[PDB]
Amino acid sequence: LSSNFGAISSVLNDILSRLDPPEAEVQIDRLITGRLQSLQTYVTQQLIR
Amino acid sequence: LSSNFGAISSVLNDILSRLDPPEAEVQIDRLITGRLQSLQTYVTQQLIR
Amino acid sequence: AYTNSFTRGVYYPDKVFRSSVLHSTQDLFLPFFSNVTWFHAIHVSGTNGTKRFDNPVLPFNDGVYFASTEKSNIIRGWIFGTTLDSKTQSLLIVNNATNVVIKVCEFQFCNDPFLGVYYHKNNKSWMESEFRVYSSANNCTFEYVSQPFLMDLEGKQGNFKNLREFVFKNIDGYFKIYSKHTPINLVRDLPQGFSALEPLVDLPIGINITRFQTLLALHRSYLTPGDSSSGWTAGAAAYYVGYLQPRTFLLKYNENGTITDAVDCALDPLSETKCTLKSFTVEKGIYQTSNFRVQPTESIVRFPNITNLCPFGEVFNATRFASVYAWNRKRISNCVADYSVLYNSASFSTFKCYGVSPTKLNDLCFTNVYADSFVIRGDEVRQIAPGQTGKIADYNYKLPDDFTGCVIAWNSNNLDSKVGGNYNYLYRLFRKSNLKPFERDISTEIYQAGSTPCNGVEGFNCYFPLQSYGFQPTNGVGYQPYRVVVLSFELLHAPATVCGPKKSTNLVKNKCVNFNFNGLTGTGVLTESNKKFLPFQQFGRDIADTTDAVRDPQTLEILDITPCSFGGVSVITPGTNTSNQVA
Amino acid sequence: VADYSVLYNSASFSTFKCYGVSPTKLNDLCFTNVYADSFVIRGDEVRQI
Amino acid sequence: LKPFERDISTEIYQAGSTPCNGVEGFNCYFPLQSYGFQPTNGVGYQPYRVVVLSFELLHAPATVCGPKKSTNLVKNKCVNFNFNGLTGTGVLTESNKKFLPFQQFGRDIADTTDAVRDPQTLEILDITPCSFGGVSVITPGTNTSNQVA
Amino acid sequence: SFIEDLLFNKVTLDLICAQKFNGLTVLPPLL
Ligand SMILES: *[C@@H]1O[C@H](CO)[C@@H](O[C@@H]2O[C@H](CO)[C@@H](O)[C@H](O)[C@H]2NC(C)=O)[C@H](O)[C@H]1NC(C)=O
Ligand SMILES: *[C@@H]1O[C@H](CO)[C@@H](O)[C@H](O)[C@H]1NC(C)=O
Ligand SMILES: *[C@@H]1O[C@H](CO)[C@@H](O)[C@H](O)[C@H]1NC(C)=O
Ligand SMILES: *[C@@H]1O[C@H](CO)[C@@H](O)[C@H](O)[C@H]1NC(C)=O
Ligand SMILES: *[C@@H]1O[C@H](CO)[C@@H](O)[C@H](O)[C@H]1NC(C)=O
Ligand SMILES: *[C@@H]1O[C@H](CO)[C@@H](O)[C@H](O)[C@H]1NC(C)=O
Ligand SMILES: *[C@@H]1O[C@H](CO)[C@@H](O)[C@H](O)[C@H]1NC(C)=O
Ligand SMILES: *[C@@H]1O[C@H](CO)[C@@H](O)[C@H](O)[C@H]1NC(C)=O
Ligand SMILES: *[C@@H]1O[C@H](CO)[C@@H](O)[C@H](O)[C@H]1NC(C)=O
Repeated sequence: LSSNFGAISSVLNDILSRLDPPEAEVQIDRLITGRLQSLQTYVTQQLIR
Repeated sequence: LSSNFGAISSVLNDILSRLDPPEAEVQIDRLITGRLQSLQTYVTQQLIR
Repeated sequence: AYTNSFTRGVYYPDKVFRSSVLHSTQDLFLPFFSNVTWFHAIHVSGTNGTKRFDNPVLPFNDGVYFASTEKSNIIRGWIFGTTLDSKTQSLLIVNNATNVVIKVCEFQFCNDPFLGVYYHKNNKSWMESEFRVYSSANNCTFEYVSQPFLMDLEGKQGNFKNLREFVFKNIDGYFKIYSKHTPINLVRDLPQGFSALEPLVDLPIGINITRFQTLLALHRSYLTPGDSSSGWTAGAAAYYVGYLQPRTFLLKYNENGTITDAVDCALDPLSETKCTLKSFTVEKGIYQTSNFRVQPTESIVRFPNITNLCPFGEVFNATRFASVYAWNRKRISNCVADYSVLYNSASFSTFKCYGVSPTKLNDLCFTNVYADSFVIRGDEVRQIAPGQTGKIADYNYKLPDDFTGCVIAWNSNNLDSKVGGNYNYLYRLFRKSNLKPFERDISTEIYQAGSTPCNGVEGFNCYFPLQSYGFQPTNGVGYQPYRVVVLSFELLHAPATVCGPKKSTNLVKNKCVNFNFNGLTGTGVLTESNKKFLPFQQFGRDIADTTDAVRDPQTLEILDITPCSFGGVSVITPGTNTSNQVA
Repeated sequence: VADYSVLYNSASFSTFKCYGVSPTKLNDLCFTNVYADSFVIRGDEVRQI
Repeated sequence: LKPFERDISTEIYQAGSTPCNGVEGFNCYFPLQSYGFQPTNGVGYQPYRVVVLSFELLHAPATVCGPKKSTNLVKNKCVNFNFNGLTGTGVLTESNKKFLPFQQFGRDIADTTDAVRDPQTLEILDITPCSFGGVSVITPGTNTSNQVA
Repeated sequence: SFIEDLLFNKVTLDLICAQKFNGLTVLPPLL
């Protein structure tokens, strides 16, 4: 959760407090795909273990 | 296949019928990376099972 | 005659060394063992046989392979062009000697696309006579004259030893000529000599090419009793033409670095197996390579019959456009909107949109269209945009972030800026809150700036919100009145009304076609649908968001869409060392 | 206090662009250090900064 | 038209589906309309002079570019060399296998250049990233000692 | 057998057409 993943911040409260929806959605999509990838990796590791 | 994945639509026939290649390629890239991620998740689950 | 291509059709797509790799390339190639049309320009040796002469017009597809078997440099050059007239440019190539002089200049000799190599008496031998058959004005652009001087014809009647392989492919206004030379042995057909074609010439030509022509040199010894052109009994050169196809080859390089072998990916099921497995060693067992996909036969287009022109003439140029603080809603309903005039009438300073693309506006259909026209400052033309926070234009006119539709802006200096002062154009300057995109605050109240009730009186910090535009007749660039109009193209799947007319092909059942229902570019068989469709919009969906049941706009028949026969091939093969037959 | 309403009331700028904060949320946000650089350039240089 | 094709031909236009062979009438207009320019017109109608350049970046022997220092070749020493934009860092050697008479560029499976040719001369070169391995700190616990291997 | 028949009836293994059209096929077992 402390990873930029390409976005200009790392917490979702400091993106919607800076940008507007039409331009903040791309940053949020970056953050969400990164976090979903990390969580899927964790789930796969848990399944194997 | 019923997931937007960030694109303005969810079917490949309603993106190429709206946009042009130089601007539709980014939407197609979003859709294809999303679908490839979903299919890889399915394949990993199938391998574990 | 017709023959088969054994080891022809391969060329380095992009030249890289590629030391011993099995690369997978996709470009314009020639499938192996396909029909290659033999043009045997042999001299007629009998009094009954026809004069074998081959300079016929050949249609030019997206790519063309050419082959010339040769022993005495008879075949010289090639010619292209859309129609070979004064209207369209025509390339040409001349190989009168070792020097390679070419042109692009349009010279019309449709009656005589020949070349002359006549037997000269002075030092009698096989010399070239007529390398100029051009009978028109040039009016051309490109030129190229390479002059390595070496006079050689060397007429002979022996076996055709040499062969030159060429590929003439054009794309994006560029012409690429790949070429290679090989000493062949067989005289009757193409021998089994494998090699690739190194690129030599790339030329920017910018001409639509659809036709093709060839040049032959026909003239013989003066001892022949008659016309050497009408009667000639020494020509034996032949050439082969192959219409290139979009393929996907697998090219196996070697340690040296040249393409030694290649395999198609659609020639044979075992060829596709090697294409998928990425090797030439296919062991025993079942393989799954691709799917049995049936291509659509035709292309149905379904747009409403009626051809009522939409009133777009009164939305662009009108007498008066209402001010920004109160803009009008022009609802265009149930008509045809031909955008060709909207393309012919091209005087727009700014044209932007984020939904559909202007390329596809012509071949697309809409269900609801609303036009909002008004006039703004010179610096405000960039401020009518979704998400663009307006310093003063957020009180006045905002665009939705999900907005889909195109905006048009142009200078109204000649119509809205006059010596009459034109102070009738007003706008809101400040308000206690910022408006939502498609809401207009036509109300005009007093502003209580400074936290004091200025009920009816305009004093300090009680200014009138509806301020007239500071226009001036023929002012500076940044202050001109720009007249704009936005279109809100409602793309929600509803019965499409406002769009241009295309051919309404008749309905066909049990035949999957590349049909198109108001942009629904689906390719599947059509059937009658048992389930009663909705009286509302003509669109249906399923779990996977691929349309299954629709309804035609012209006829209220419930159509059912289903992608046609799809399966999967499974090449059953033994070891390639044992055999090549598959199941 | 940097009241941007007057910076919104005084709207006479041909070009107003930025890549960080959005103008919609400039009002309801706080800044630490603000540095302004004022200067003059050509007519073809305005797009160049 | 397609991007790099110019239709220099000037024919008659059969608007309204009628053959206007040689005659300019209603819906038979001349396609080649001259620009409605005016000496010192408004901002939106001034003639703008433009020129576009097609920088063909395809890997072919580079000819048109500015002059940079031609440092002498050195063998068995990986350097931050730069061959017409090829910002590779590896040792350079002579190449045994015959290179193509065409472009000075080569590639491998991993899309990282392996064999090239010099611009100024015609000697074949083999590129290989220099000595690369991996450290593996063999250590006991911190409290027992600090020496590692 | 009698007991095998009681087993092949309490499992029982269009959605299948939807999966088939999207390329999600089901191969048949060798045995
Ligand atoms: C390039 O040239 C071909 C010539 O075949 C053009 O095809 C013409 O298309 C128009 C429009 O459908 C027809 O009316 C003509 O009859 C076609 N020509 C012939 C000889 O039949 C083609 O339009 C040109 N342009 C492009 C982009 O391909
Ligand atoms: C070539 O065309 C002939 C038609 O005469 C046809 O019989 C043949 O199958 C085609 N293909 C080959 C490889 O000959
Ligand atoms: C290159 O071709 C020559 C042909 O003389 C051959 O002997 C050699 O094995 C090939 N490969 C290499 C790496 O030299
Ligand atoms: C466009 O509208 C203006 C009204 O200001 C009118 O004078 C002009 O003739 C119109 N042009 C066309 C082509 O309708
Ligand atoms: C009243 O009519 C005027 C005159 O057309 C118009 O400008 C205004 O928008 C209308 N509505 C209000 C609330 O004034
Ligand atoms: C008009 O609509 C009917 C009903 O589907 C259709 O059969 C006919 O082809 C249409 N007319 C044209 C010219 O396509
Ligand atoms: C072909 O290869 C297979 C696999 O190694 C082997 O079992 C078989 O004997 C070979 N047959 C021949 C004729 O070499
Ligand atoms: C460039 O350098 C090469 C190698 O030293 C030399 O052969 C060639 O003549 C030079 N070209 C010049 C000096 O134009
Ligand atoms: C660290 O100290 C503990 C005693 O608390 C000892 O048992 C242990 O061996 C020490 N660590 C190592 C790596 O020896």
